[PDB]
Amino acid sequence: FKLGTIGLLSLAVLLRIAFFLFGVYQDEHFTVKYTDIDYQVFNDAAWFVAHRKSPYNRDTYRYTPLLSWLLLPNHMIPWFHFGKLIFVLCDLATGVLILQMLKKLKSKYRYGTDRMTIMAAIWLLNPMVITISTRGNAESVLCFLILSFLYCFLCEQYLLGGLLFGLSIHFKIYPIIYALPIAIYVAAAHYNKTQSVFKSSFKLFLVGFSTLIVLILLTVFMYMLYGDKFIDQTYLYHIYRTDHRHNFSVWNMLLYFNSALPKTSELSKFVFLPQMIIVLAISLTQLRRPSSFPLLCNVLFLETFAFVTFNKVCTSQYFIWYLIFLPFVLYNTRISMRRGIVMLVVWVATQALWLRQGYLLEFEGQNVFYPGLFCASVGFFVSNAWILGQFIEDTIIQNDYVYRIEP
Amino acid sequence: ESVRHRIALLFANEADIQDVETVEDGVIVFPNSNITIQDRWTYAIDYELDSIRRISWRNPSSTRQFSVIESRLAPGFNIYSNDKEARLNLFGIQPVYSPMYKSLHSETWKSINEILPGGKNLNIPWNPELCDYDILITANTVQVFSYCSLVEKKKFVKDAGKVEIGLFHVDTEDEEDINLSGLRCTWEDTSNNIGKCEKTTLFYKPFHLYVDDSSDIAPITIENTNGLHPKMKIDLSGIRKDKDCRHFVFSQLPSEIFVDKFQSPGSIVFGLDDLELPDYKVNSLSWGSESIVTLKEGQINEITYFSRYLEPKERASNKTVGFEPILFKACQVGKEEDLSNPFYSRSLGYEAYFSENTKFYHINSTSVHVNIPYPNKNDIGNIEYTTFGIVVLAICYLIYKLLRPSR
Ligand SMILES: CC(C)CCC[C@@H](C)[C@H]1CC[C@H]2[C@@H]3CC=C4C[C@@H](OC(=O)CCC(=O)O)CC[C@]4(C)[C@H]3CC[C@]12C
Ligand SMILES: *[C@@H]1O[C@H](CO)[C@@H](O[C@@H]2O[C@H](CO)[C@@H](O)[C@H](O)[C@H]2NC(C)=O)[C@H](O)[C@H]1NC(C)=O
Ligand SMILES: *[C@@H]1O[C@H](CO)[C@@H](O[C@@H]2O[C@H](CO)[C@@H](O)[C@H](O)[C@H]2NC(C)=O)[C@H](O)[C@H]1NC(C)=O
Ligand SMILES: *[C@@H]1O[C@H](CO)[C@@H](O)[C@H](O)[C@H]1NC(C)=O
Repeated sequence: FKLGTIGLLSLAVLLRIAFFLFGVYQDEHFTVKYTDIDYQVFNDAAWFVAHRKSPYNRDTYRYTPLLSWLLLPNHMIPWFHFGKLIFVLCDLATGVLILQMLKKLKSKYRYGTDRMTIMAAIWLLNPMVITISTRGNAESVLCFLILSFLYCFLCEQYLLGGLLFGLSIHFKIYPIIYALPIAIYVAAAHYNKTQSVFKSSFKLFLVGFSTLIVLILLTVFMYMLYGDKFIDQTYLYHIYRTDHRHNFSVWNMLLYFNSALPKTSELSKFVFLPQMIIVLAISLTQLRRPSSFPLLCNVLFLETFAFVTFNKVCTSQYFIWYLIFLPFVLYNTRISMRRGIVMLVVWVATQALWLRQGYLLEFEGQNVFYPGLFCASVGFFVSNAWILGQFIEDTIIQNDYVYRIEP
Repeated sequence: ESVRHRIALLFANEADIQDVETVEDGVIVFPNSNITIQDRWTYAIDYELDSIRRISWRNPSSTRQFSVIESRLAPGFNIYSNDKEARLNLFGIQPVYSPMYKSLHSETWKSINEILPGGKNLNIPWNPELCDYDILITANTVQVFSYCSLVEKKKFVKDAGKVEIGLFHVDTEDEEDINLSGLRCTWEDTSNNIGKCEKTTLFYKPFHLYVDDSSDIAPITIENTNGLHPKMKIDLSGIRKDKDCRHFVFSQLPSEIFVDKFQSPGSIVFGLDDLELPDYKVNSLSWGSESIVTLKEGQINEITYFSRYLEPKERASNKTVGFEPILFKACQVGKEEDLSNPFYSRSLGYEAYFSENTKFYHINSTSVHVNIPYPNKNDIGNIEYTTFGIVVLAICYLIYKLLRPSR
C-alpha cells in the first residue's frame, strides 16, 4: 500500500500527543522524572529571567538567552510543560518542511521513483526523535531553523536565507561549517539563470553581509544586556573546556589524562587540526557539480557526520545533528540492502559495547578506564569512519544521475 | 590556678544515687547503668579580641546515645571562627567561607593542644576514641566541655582551681520543660575536703531534642551504593507537615563529592559547588562543602551525592570515602520562652543558619560511603600514540575516498 501524506501527518500528530500525555501523566504519578535534565536547566534559567535576573546564574547553562526568553511562558503563565509543546511544534514544522522540500525537489531534479512517504516518515515517525523532542531537548528547534534557511535558498529567497543562517549561527556555533559549500552553490545558483558574474557576486555579497550583520547585532545586543558572563559561558567555554566525562568520542581518555597532567605534551595540542582538515576536504567536494541542491544536501550531511565523529565530545544527542539530513541522502541511494544492514549492525554493536562499558563504570565503580573504555571508543570511531567513507562513495555515485530537466 | 571545674553526673535511676560514696576528701562512684559524665573547664585570659571560636570533635564511629545535657555536635573534627580578618590555615586545611564563619572540617582526630590559646597545659585525659569534646573560645574566657561515659569506678577530688560537682537524675518530663533533681557539692578553697552537699533542682526547656528511641519515623535508605553517585532516600510519607516545623538534612562533604543544589528547592551549599571540575582541579581550594537541604513532607525525598574524577596515579585503585549527613526537624517557637540551660549554649555551627528561638528534633544519622577509581598514570604515551595514529589513518582513508573520478 501507499500511505497518504495527510494520514501520515495525522498519525504523527496522534503519536506526538500520546507521548506528551504519557510524559505528563508519568511525571505527575510516577517518581521517575521522565523529563530530562536539560529541560530543568532551561526552566531554571527561565525562572531567573522572569525574576529580572541573569539566566546565567543557573550553573551548566551555556545556551543563548533566546532559549530562556522563549521558555519564559513557563513562569509568565503557571505551567511547566510549555517548552515541551513548543519543541513538539518545532518538530512538526521540521517534518512539514522536510516533506515540502522533497516535493519541490522532485519537480526540479530528476529522481528515481516516488518515495516521499518513507523518507518523510524516517523523521516524522521515529520514536527516537519523538523521545528527543518530548523530553525537553532543544535540538529540534535548531534543526527547524536549519531547514528553514535551506528552504529559503531553494526558493531563491536569499535575503531571508542569510538572516536565518545568521540566527542559526548565533544559536549554535557549528553551522558555520556550512559557509563554504552554500556560498559556492549560491554563485552557481545565479550562473544557471543569469549569465552575469556581477549579479551572482552581488547576491553572494548580499547574503554574506546579511548573515554577518545579524550575527554581530545579536551578539552585541546580548552582550550589552547580560554582561561579560554571557560572552564567557557562550564562547570561551569551548576554548577552555576540559571535558573528561565518559563519552563516545575517541579523545575522551586522552583528554582526561592530559587534564590530569600540569603541562600539555607537544603532540597533544593538535586535537583540532584533524577535524578542520577533514571538514575542509569534505567541503571541497561541492565543486564536482555546483548549482545542484541534492549535492549540497549530501555535502552538508557528510560535513555534519565528520564534525560529530571527530568532535572532542560526542554523546547520544549529537546524532540528530546529521539525522535531519538522512532523507535527502537516501532518496537516490545506491547502497545494496546487505551493505546497509551491515552498516546498521556494526553501528548498533559498537554503540552497545561502549554503552555496556560506560554502564559498568558508572553503576558499578569498576576500573575500566584504560583497557575497556578506550578500546570501545576506538572501535566505535573506526566503524563511524567506515560508514562515512561508504556514504561518501554513495554521494559520489549519486552525483551522476541528478541531471536537471531544463528545456 | 585560675581554673574553674564543673562536674555533672547524669544517672538513670534514683536508687543509683545511693551507691555514690562521699568520702571526706572526694566522691567515689561505681557505675550501675551507663551514666554520663560532663566535665567543664573554664579559664580566664585577656586575649583582646571580638570573635568567637568553636572546636567540636565527635567520633564518627561512636555509637554512644546522646543525653539531655549534651548538644548534637557535627560528626568529625570541626573548627568554626566568625572572625573576618584572621586567616584559618591550621593543619593544612583550607577553610570554607560562609556568611557567618570560616570552617575547617576533618573526619580524623587532630591534636588540639596546639590550638588552645595562651599555651596553657593542664591534666586533660584526651580520649578521642571514647569522648566528645567541645571547646569554646570567647573574648576573655575559654571553656572546654568533655562528654564521656563511666565504665569503671572513679574518684573525683579537689582538682586545680575551684571545683564544683553535681549529680542529677531526670524526673518526669514530656520532652519539654525538663527537670533534673539531685545533689550539689562544692570543695573548700582552704582545704582538700568536700563541703556539705545540698538538694538541688534544675528546670530548663531544651532546644536540642532527641527522638532516636524507636518507632522508625523517618527510615533512611541508600540505593546504588556501588555506583559513583549513590542515592539517599528519606521516607516522610507518614508524617504530616506542621505549622512551623521544617525538616532538613545537613551534610559535610569532602572535595571529591558535591550536591547539585538545584535538585530541590530551598537548598543551601557553601564551598565547592562546582558541577563539572574534577577532584584534582579544586582539591587545593577548600576542604569541601557544607550543605543544608530541605525536605518535602508526605513524599519520599531523594538526594544525589555525585562524585568527581580523581587524578590518575600509579597502580590504579579506588579511594573509598565516607560521610555522615544528619536529619533534623527545626521548629520555631515564640520569642518568650527562655531557650537557655546551664549545660550547653548556642554557638557557631549548623545552628547559625536558623534563628535563636529554634528547637531541633534529631531523627537519623545514617552514614554513606562512595567508591571512586582512578586509572594508571603510565598509559599516557600508549593512548596518545594509538589515538593519533588511528585518527591520522582515518583521515587518510577518507581523503583517498574523496579523490574518485566521476562518470
Ligand atoms: C522563526 C520564524 C521567523 C519562522 C521561520 C520559518 C519561516 C522563515 C519560513 C517557513 C515557511 C517558509 C516559506 C515557505 C514557502 C515560501 C514560498 C516560496 O515561493 C516560491 O516558491 C516562489 C516561486 C513561485 O512559486 O513562483 C518562497 C519562500 C517562502 C515564502 C518561504 C519563506 C520562509 C518561510 C516563511
Ligand atoms: C533510622 O534509620 C534506620 C535504617 O536502618 C532504621 O532502622 C531500620 O528501620 C526499618 C524500618 O523502616 C526496620 O525494618 C529495620 O529493621 C531497622 N534496622 C535496620 C538495621 O535496617 C531506624 O528505624 C531509623 N530510625 C528512626 C527514628 O527513624
Ligand atoms: C576498593 O574497591 C575494592 C573492590 O570492591 C574493595 O575490595 C573489597 O572491599 C570489600 C569492602 O567490604 C572488602 O570486604 C573486601 O575484602 C575487599 N577485597 C579486596 C581488598 O580484595 C576495596 O575495599 C576498596 N577500597 C580500598 C582498596 O581501599
Ligand atoms: C547502657 O546505656 C543505654 C543508653 O545509653 C541504656 O538504655 C542501657 O540501660 C545501659 N545499659 C544497662 C545495662 O543499663
